[PDB]
Amino acid sequence: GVEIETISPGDGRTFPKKGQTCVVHYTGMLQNGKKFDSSRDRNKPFKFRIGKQEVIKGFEEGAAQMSLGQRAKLTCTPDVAYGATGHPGVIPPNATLIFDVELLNLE
Repeated sequence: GVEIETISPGDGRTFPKKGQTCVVHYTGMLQNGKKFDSSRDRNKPFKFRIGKQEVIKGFEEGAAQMSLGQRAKLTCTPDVAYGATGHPGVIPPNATLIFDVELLNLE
């Protein structure tokens, strides 16, 4: 369950493939909650690769459904990242996560 709301500018064709180290300007948000993690804060925009399950499933599936320049908006379901477990101190159990995802990638 990945719902994509793309802010219009981009190219619409440069999709992430397998093993491509790609760069995302993410900005996390909790439903009826504040921020918890942001690549804008560290200004190190999280050079991660596709296909190793490094990122969560709500963020991995939102990456391949975007293209270069595009600015989508994730609505991550709880049961893909932390719905039953929950992270201690950051993400509670059964949380619907929100991400300001822009795909300005490499490779």
